[PDB]
Amino acid sequence: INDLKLTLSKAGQEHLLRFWNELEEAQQVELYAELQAMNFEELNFFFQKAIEGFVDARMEPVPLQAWESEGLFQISQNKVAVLLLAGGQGTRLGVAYPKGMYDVGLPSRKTLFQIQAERILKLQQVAEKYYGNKCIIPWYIMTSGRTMESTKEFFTKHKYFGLKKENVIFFQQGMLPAMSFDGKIILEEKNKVSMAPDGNGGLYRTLAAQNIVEDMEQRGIWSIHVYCVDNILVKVADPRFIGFCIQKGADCGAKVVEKTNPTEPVGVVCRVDGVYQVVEYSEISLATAQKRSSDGRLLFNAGNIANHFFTVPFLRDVVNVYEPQLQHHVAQKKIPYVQGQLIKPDKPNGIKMEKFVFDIFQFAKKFVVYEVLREDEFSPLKNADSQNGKDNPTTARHALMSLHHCWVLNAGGHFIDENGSRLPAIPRLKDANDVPIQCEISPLISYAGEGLESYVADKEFHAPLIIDENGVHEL
Amino acid sequence: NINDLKLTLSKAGQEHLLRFWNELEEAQQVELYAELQAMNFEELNFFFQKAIEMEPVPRDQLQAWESEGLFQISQNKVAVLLLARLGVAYPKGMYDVGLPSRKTLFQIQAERILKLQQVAEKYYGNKCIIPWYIMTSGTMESTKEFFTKHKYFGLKKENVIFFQQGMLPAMSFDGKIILEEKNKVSMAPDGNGGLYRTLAAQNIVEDMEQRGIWSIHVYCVDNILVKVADPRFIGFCIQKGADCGAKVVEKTNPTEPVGVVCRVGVYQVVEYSEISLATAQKRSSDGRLLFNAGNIANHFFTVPFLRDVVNVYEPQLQHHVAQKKIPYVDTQGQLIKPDKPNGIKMEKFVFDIFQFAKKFVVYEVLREDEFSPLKNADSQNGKDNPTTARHALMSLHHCWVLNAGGHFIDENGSRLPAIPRLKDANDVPIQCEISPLISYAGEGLESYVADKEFHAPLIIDENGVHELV
Ligand SMILES: CC(=O)N[C@H]1[C@@H](OP(=O)(O)OP(=O)(O)OC[C@H]2O[C@@H](n3ccc(=O)[nH]c3=O)[C@H](O)[C@@H]2O)O[C@H](CO)[C@H](O)[C@H]1O
Ligand SMILES: CC(=O)N[C@H]1[C@@H](OP(=O)(O)OP(=O)(O)OC[C@H]2O[C@@H](n3ccc(=O)[nH]c3=O)[C@H](O)[C@@H]2O)O[C@H](CO)[C@H](O)[C@H]1O
Repeated sequence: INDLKLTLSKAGQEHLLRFWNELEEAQQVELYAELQAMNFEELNFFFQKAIEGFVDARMEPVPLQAWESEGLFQISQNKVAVLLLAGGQGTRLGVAYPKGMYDVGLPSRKTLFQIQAERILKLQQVAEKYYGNKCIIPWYIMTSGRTMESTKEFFTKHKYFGLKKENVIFFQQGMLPAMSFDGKIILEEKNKVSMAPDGNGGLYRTLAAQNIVEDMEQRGIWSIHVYCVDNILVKVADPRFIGFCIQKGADCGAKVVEKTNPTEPVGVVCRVDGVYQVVEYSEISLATAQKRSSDGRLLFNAGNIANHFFTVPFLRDVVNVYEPQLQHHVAQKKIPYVQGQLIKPDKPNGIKMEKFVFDIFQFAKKFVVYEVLREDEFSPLKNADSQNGKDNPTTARHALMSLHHCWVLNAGGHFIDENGSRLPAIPRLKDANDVPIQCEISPLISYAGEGLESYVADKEFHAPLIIDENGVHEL
Repeated sequence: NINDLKLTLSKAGQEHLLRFWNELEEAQQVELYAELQAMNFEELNFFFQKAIEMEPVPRDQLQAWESEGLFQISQNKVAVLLLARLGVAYPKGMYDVGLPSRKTLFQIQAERILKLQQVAEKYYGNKCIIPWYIMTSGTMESTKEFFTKHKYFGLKKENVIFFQQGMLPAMSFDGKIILEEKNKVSMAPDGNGGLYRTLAAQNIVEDMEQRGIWSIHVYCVDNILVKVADPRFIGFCIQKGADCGAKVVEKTNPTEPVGVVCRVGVYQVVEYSEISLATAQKRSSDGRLLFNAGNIANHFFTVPFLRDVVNVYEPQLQHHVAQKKIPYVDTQGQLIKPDKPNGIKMEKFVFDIFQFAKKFVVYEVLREDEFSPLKNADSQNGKDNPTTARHALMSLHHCWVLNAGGHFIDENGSRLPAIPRLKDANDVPIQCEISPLISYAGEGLESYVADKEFHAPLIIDENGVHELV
């Protein structure tokens, strides 16, 4: 401990040992492990530059077959990977397990992870169909908190959903200590430093420290599709988006949906002082949020759907060179703490340092924006049911089923009531007993509405209707 | 009831099984009746009619393999499956070879399992479990009794899974089922290859899947040196991506009774009793035996492979036959111990599944560290007996002490050679025994022995180091 004491004294963090004599050896060793693992010199520096750092006026608006084929070709060449921002405990949904494990009550009861996995396997199959060889889209999954072990167990239980273990790469995001307004690391307990994830922009520090870009390079990957786990409609490894970005020579790309409600909680892609960035929804004034352009659309209408494209060379530069130049954002927090007694604070007593995944768009030499349709591509799981009526399991399950219902109609199929009366595209729900059409199509059958003609063309179905690898089921 | 059974028996040419029915007490009749009704005589005849009717294996990372095996164990992804002449009627697991500790083979195995759980916890930081599947035969109740009395040697009841393999009737050379007693069919276990059928029948692979098991280490009960759930073997098999693996030692004596791993363009073991002397003696240009990969009855199976075995491969396994001297009751009602073999037992062999492996690997180990089987009673042929078994274990642990920096001394305090000369017929080899709870394979001995010296017998256990006096 005299080497540790010295390290702590040099950094001005020697209060971290103040309960040492009150701990049993079991507990002392876990503190020791925690402290020995930290870079106190670096942390003081991060704090100092974060505090030094501690918008609307400078914001300005953002003014196909070949794409899909290009994307499928890149997939077929083993040149595409995906990187999943898997998040931490699903505390915003009222659960401790990560969001990828959430079951929104689809007819199949499939989790978000399973749907995403089946989308990946599907594209591998489609590419093999068009270009003739077996191909691989590796799946890099960044977990946070300490959800990694349970995520691995979940995947193993499900046999990686038909993917191969060797092509799913789990890695866990680092944590930073909470700091007081004086820059002192806060003990949560006598034997425990208070620690927290450093935001999804902690991705970059984590890729660097764990040599993840080097694995992509070894595999020969060129394009990375970064996406958020919470969106049930997400077009994982979307070949149209990948082809778009490849043909534009993008180093970085972002998908957006049209924001139509001023107070929708989406970051807006815009230019600030000439450069591309996402301005977070909690940063803009209501005046900026509500500004309309002459067509009547919102001026800032490019809503960030957390779906990005990076080339591997750009990611390498971000990880090795750029992100280290960015200072952390300060967020004040109520941090539970221990002289002698365990206290829960009624007001913020400390700072969490964080970065966001979109903070490095500013470094892109060729940034591009790809607009998509909300109903086909963006239905996020953000909230518990009944919290605010939006972005919850009910809206998520209904968005997917609505989408699949539309696929069936567009492929020439029809839904009928119990008398064989064909239902409208938009049915009237008038009695307490009426429910929307329940339709669920596995990604193994259809990625984006293609390939349904043998299943549904010129046929009538009574919902609920499930289409999957075992056929067509009317429940 | 009886006139119907008789017709069933008559159709199968087995009606002699009722020979003594007119002399049996009522309760005796009920028991024989229940035995016979459960048998499928058509199938048995079919088994009997079929049953009665090579290329060499082309020949450091040890720590990396061990670490991977420990990681599998730490994730609860490893289980072991125990396959369970000495002149005793009780199962071999209960045999006491006369170690200083007097521990039975079962106890030594149990403590190896407990040890690895602890070692994997030390390595990776979480508590973990290695389920122990124990395949018995119709040994089952005695084995369970024994374990319960010893409180599972410190393991949890719920992680020791006893299951009973099938039995087959002994049959004459003419395919007639043999009566052991006037009201009892002579039954024997169907070979250690009976594992696969039993797995399918009792949904054991479902159980492995439910538990989250990925790798099974299958091993023979009789080897006092057996590295139960050996993390090196498991790790090797994991890194090679094998579905199936077999541990071997180098066979150097042509007539050693070990099966030999070979290719027959697929992997097999050819049992020692099926090889010609010519094949057994053949030597390659380096002077080693051409067929030198001796099967030590230690196998690796992935659970997906066992799933494929249960789903697809298990039905194609063949019965081996062996001529046996089967105790019987003659046509005069006399109990006879036959002067000449009088029938056959049909048996499957556990290694016959290797022909279905797509990624089969062989892992060579050192005999002195890993293989000292208990096959024979002490006087019978000078080999593979309680004496050799006990001395092999004590020699190993002696080597562990020296390798860890300790020394043995004589009664005057003088250092003994690694290989001392025996002085007279009353002299003894160094006696040393180290509990598996202290050391699984020679690790963790520094604090006990490094730069210390010991007068044998030396025991090291959870109560420390003991010079016996
Ligand atoms: C910083 C960020 O990403 N902002 C994006 C976000 O905002 P939004 O503020 O809604 O993001 P969340 O609140 O969904 O995510 C922030 C981070 O919080 C963590 N977390 C969140 C919920 C939870 O139950 N557990 C948990 O650990 C995750 O690490 C996650 O990556 O998604 C939207 C699209 O839907 C926006 O348009 C984006 O600008
Ligand atoms: C078929 C077999 O494995 N042969 C092996 C065997 O022969 P070996 O002829 O000496 O012995 P066995 O076939 O009896 O097999 C030994 C193991 O199988 C178990 N058992 C046996 C019969 C049964 O119906 N059920 C059952 O579980 C025994 O309890 C024991 O644990 O061990 C040697 C190594 O020492 C050989 O190199 C092997 O080729």
